[PDB]
Amino acid sequence: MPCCQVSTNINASDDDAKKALSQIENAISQVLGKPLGYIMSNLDYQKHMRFGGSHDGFCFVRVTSKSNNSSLADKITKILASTLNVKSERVFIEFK
Amino acid sequence: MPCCQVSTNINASDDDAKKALSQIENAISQVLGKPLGYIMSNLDYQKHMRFGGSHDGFCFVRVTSKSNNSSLADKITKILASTLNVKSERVFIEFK
Amino acid sequence: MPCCQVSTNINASDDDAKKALSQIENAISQVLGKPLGYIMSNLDYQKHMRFGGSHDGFCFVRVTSKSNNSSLADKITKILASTLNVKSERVFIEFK
Repeated sequence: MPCCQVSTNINASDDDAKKALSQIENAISQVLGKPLGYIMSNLDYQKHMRFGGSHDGFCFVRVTSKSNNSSLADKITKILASTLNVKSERVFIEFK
Repeated sequence: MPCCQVSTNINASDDDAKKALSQIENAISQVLGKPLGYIMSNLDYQKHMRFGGSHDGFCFVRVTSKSNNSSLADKITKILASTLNVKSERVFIEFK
Repeated sequence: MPCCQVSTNINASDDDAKKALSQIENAISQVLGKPLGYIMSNLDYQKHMRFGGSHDGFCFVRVTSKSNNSSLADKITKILASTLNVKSERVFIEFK
């Protein structure tokens, strides 16, 4: 049931994607206690996506299923900045 | 208004996609009584999508617009297993 | 926070996409008063997407964040018909 979708205009290689998603899955499992075997995740390369009118690198993260989402947001932002080289200020996490 | 989106990590050929979607549209029209001319459908190939940490074939179906969704879920699962060769246990249908 | 996603089966060139999205962003900023710097937009080419069972050109627009959405819908429809050569009757705008 828990989902995490990372939409990005960064053309992540197949391995960059696995790096980001495995780390986010681990983060969700750790902070929220959800088993890895129930988690669905994806990195959706959207070459046209824009934020603020700019095509500069940007990630939009949707996490579906809560005081600790502050912590989870922090881990996710650090993960994407590392794996995809996105600016933290251009990582936006939405919880649903 | 009624939508059905099949997200999958299975690289369905153009015709496999039409096979799956025409059959799902027929199923929605039959079980829910919605005219085919109002239905929107799609198969979104998401090469990075993961379930349980695995890239093994998997489909996530979202149907938007209800005792019979049990029946509709059953028809959709059988359809995808046939057309895309996905394991029934790796077909997940969500209604909204 | 405000998002606009245009999903379409029309294989828009990179520039057609920028033409459509910059104009929609301007429309959202003007009608709804949202600053361009807060708006996220995207055009998602979905080659399998169907409406009414047909693969004829079609756009599904989701705008997330209201008497004027009638006006905003009108501007968006005219924009896509111009930039992507879609029939107005095959442009569907959903607000959320």
